[PDB]
Amino acid sequence: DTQTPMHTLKGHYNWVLCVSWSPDGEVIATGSMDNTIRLWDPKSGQCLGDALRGHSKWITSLSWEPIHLVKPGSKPRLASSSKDGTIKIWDTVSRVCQYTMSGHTNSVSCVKWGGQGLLYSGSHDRTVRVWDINSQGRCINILKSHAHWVNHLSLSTDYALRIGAFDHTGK
Amino acid sequence: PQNDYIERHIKQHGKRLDHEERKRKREARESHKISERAQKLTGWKGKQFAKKRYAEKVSMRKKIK
Amino acid sequence: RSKRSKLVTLAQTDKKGRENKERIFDEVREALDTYRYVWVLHLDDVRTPVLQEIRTSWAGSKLIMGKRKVLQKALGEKREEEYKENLYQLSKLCSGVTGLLFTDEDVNTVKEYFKSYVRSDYSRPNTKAPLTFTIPEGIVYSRGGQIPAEEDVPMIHSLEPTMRNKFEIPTKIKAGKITIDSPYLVCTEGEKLDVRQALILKQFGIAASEFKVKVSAYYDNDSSTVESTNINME
Amino acid sequence: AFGPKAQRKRPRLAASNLEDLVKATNEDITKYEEKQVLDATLGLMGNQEDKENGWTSAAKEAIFSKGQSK
Amino acid sequence: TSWELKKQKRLEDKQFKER
Amino acid sequence: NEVKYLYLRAVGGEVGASAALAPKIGPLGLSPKKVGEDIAKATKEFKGIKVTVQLKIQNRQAAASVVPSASSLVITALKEPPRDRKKDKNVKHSGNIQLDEIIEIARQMRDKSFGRTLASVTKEILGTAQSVGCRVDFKNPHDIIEGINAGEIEIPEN
Amino acid sequence: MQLSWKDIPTVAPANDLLDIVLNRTQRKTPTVIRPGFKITRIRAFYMRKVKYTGEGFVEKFEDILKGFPNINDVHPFHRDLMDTLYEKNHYKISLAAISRAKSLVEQVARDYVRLLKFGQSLFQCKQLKRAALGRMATIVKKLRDPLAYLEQVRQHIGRLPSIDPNTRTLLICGYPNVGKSSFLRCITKSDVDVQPYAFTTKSLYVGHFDYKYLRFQAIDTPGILDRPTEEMNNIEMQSIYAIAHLRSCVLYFMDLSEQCGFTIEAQVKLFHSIKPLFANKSVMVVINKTDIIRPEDLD
Amino acid sequence: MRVRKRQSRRTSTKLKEGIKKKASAHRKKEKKMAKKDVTWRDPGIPSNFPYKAKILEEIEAKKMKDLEEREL
RNA sequence: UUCAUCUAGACAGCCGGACGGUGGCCAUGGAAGUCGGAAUCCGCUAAGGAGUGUGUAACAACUCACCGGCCGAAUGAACUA
RNA sequence: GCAGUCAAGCGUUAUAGCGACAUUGCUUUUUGAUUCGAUGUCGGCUCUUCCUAUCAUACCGAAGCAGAAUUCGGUAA
Ligand SMILES: Nc1nc2c(ncn2[C@@H]2O[C@H](COP(=O)(O)OP(=O)(O)O)[C@@H](O)[C@H]2O)c(=O)[nH]1
Ligand SMILES: [Mg+2]
Ligand SMILES: [Mg+2]
Repeated sequence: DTQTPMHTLKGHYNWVLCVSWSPDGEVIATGSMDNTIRLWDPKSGQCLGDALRGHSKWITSLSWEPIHLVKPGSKPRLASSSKDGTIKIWDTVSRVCQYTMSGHTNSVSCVKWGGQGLLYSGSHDRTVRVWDINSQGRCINILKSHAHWVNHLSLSTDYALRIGAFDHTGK
Repeated sequence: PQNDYIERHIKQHGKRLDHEERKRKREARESHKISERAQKLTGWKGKQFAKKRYAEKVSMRKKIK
Repeated sequence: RSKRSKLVTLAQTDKKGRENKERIFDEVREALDTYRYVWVLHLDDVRTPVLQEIRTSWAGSKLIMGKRKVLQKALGEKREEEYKENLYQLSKLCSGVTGLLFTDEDVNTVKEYFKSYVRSDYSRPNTKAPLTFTIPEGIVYSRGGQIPAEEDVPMIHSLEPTMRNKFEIPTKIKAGKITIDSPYLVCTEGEKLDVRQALILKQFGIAASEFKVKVSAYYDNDSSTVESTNINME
Repeated sequence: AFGPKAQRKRPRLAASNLEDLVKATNEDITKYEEKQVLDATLGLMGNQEDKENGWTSAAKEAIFSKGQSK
Repeated sequence: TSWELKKQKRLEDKQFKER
Repeated sequence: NEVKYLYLRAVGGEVGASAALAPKIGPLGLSPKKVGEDIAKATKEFKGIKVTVQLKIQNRQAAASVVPSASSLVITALKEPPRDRKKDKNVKHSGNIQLDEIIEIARQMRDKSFGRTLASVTKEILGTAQSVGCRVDFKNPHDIIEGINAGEIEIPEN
Repeated sequence: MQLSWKDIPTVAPANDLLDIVLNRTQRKTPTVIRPGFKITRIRAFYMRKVKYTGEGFVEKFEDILKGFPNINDVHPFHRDLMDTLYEKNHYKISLAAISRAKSLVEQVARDYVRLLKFGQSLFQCKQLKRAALGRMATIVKKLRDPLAYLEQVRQHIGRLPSIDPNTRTLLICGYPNVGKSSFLRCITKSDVDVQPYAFTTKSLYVGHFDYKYLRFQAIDTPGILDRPTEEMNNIEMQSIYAIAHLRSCVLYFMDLSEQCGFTIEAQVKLFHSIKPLFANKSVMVVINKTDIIRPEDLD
Repeated sequence: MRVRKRQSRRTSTKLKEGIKKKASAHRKKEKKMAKKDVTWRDPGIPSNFPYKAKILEEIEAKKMKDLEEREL
């Protein structure tokens, strides 16, 4: 509104490689170069306890669980890919790591949480892996048609999954 | 003969009876040979030999470092 | 110029200095205060699993190895240099590969354990041959007739230069198998073995000798005396 | 790709299955046979057959290279 | 004797160097 | 008769795991099918886990047992879902194990260990866990080792 | 068809090739030029240096390019075998790198001879000649990796067996340890190794024999595992391509004693799985090791 | 056994005079470059000298004496 | 010339030790320190690499990194002229 | 060649400046496809000898050198 800084988030020790606002708008997740993920309350500009540790290389992408799949009274979980070839799922209410998908042999370029309980991961191993969260995070599909790194992937419902329950009116 | 026939022949018949000792004595003689080459090669061959020796010494120092 | 050039290796383990000897010195001198009986053990040509089994059996005691000169300096070499009274006799009784067993256990228990402890060991050089060994005619196997050749595995072809040159056993390679034209006598029972024969027995894996920990003497803290035990000292 | 330090143990683009693989091999064999017939109607009937007889074509005359001078 | 003198010279050199 | 011992490494739960045992089974006259069946029966607890199988041979028999190992016990404690080689490759063993489970593995491995203390056996198990890459008490296994060195962690059986 | 490619000249690495060609120039061309000579003589001296060095590099590259087989023009069996062994993409890319280097070296030689036509002093002519030779050296040193790859490929491809795909062939296939190399040893004088462990044989082996005054070849293959082609490896792909391409009589070997480490059910399943491979070829199932167990006293 | 031509060591007058001129030019150029260029510009007691301790004691004593001699 | 090592033993040499979790994890038809990719930790030590090389289809075996016994007095490295 | 990078050294007590060996970018990008201004001296014949910086012949060394053939190199005119 005023084009002025409001808060500073100073928990990490290395470059903040990715940021992501929750689809419910309640928390900002920052994945950094120091192989950590932090969560921040935006209104207070504060850090929600400690960092999410466990990755051995830097964070490459953060994706949120859709609100329309999260049951009411619950907070969406955070999927995170990294250079070490793993996709880690974080339950933020308990601040724990539940699932660790590991099928990729090279750095994961991006991870996306779709609207049907699926996770799509693109990695430098020239493959796209489709995991099912309803089947304990098992890799349901391996899609191999590219001859090089898959740099990025996008879903048809990406805008809706990012926006959650809000609209252009902001209600 | 087909595929790795020399390797299979070494596996089946061995080598010459004096092979290991001959190789060992050649490797022992290599130091004297290097010094004789450095003091005996003349002209372009001597210059190239000295240049290669300097490059090898630099590479070995880098590997130790 | 004209000097030998040292071979250069790129490995992880670096040499130990005088600090390690000082640490061993201090450990021995502190165990001298801490424990009651110090036993001098002869453990020449001991294998590390055997030594570690001895250490495991003697839980609560302290076994210290090291250079014999370091151990004798820790105990005190002469009468004016002894760390405790009548310890120079124990210090001068140390010979060869010497270990120190500091303990508070009973003299009878130590004697019984070191009389009843024995393990199968390789036949070392300059010892007595425990058996007569003969490599049979034909294809040479890994055990060399110590087990039936139907169950045994043929000797690998890569060992034939070692057997022919280092072991001086007349061998041939036939279709990738080591062969001898005649049966070969390696050792005779009750005969002194040399480095070559001991190496042949070790290569075939025959271990019929016995390892026994020799005990020379011990020192008591309160009595300040040294008594010769003479265990396995025939 | 190849050599003492090679780490390629599987084909990069594996075929779908054995039926598609044998269909591809039959197609390749047929194309090779047709190509061999088409090229051997001319070349093996011409130049290569002369190599058995030890014959060589007459050397090209310099008068046909006039106009191509530096 | 001779080794004692060599050791003594070693000690003197070390003390001079540290001073 | 005589007791002949053979050892192998095999993924647990798979019948016909004695493909590499044919050069060893050959002179004895054992049945490869029976050996594989017995190995699969003995490896029921460990499914999809590379474990150490010991075979005892007396007269004309073949009995299979599992020799406990630090890596196999850590992977079993990791509680990973069962996997097939066709489905899942390049698995990262990055679960969480608790201090009590580590101490239990140390108790299982204490019988054949030279570690003079249960703390030493636990530290060996934690080094194996660091090798497999898992997590202990949501910490690094070497961090737990350093904590045991400092004295914050108490070993129960002294 | 050629069936053999042992007559490929040695491929020097980049630095060795540079040494060879540059020292050939320094030895085989005159080296003494004086600044007091005529400028035409000086220019001819350096032009000869540049042209001779370019010709040496082009001769070496042409020897490389003529020696190696054209992988897309050989028989499809040889094409598939060489693709499995050497990765056809890398093979063709390396040979194209050699061709591009040859063209660039020719361009450098022509350009700098044309430039040397206008040299005014010995210093300028020497600088131009050194520039031409240095650019040639840069082009050649860019080829360090394809030359190593091609030397390894040349050594490996000189030792491949000569398989005629249009002669009479007995193909031998099955699981590992079923007796394929033993049968080839029995029927031919090939020296294929016979050992009681899987995948002793990792490549195709050829033997020959005579039947009714007719020369027959026999191909012994590495064993195939009952897996799809998606997870099949190159060693098994050799056997797969052999069975797919060579029109022949296939002998599928079965060990009913299960000494090979594979069950009879697994062997039957493998046979039914590779059933589409041998269509419109002669097929026979040979049960080996009848001195241990027999089909008649089975279950 | 075919002996080659040996290089002559008889001095050429023209070569010697040319070397003189070349050396004078080199000296002038080195002096000029030393004046023009920019470049930023005690071994102690040898370890084998026997009375190192005596020399060190003497220099320390002189330093300590001169500490108070110049002050007062 | 400067650094180091040395009679609680210098440099060479011979002999012996060179261990245990453990065939660490992934990958591989097979890969046990030694085709590869990432960890490279703990114990027991006098010392011993999750290995310096040879070697095996994998093991085995030998080696050397380090340690010890015998020997008994000076030695090694890097620079300068 | 130009423009950089690294640093065994050199220099210094102002972590300036020189800098060997290596190395990157441009010229030159992937499937072995498909002639451009010599401004002043040149060629032959016969016949001799010299150099080696060796094409062949002699003897050697190395190389996936099985044999055959070939490549690289040494002494050698
Ligand atoms: N008893 C018996 N053993 C056989 C027979 N054929 C082969 N073998 C054994 O099977 C082992 C492996 O055979 P091999 O030739 O390597 O079969 P491959 O691996 O399929 O080529 C060898 O050690 C042979 O001794 C047979 O007819 N009878
Ligand atoms: Mg075979
Ligand atoms: Mg010459």
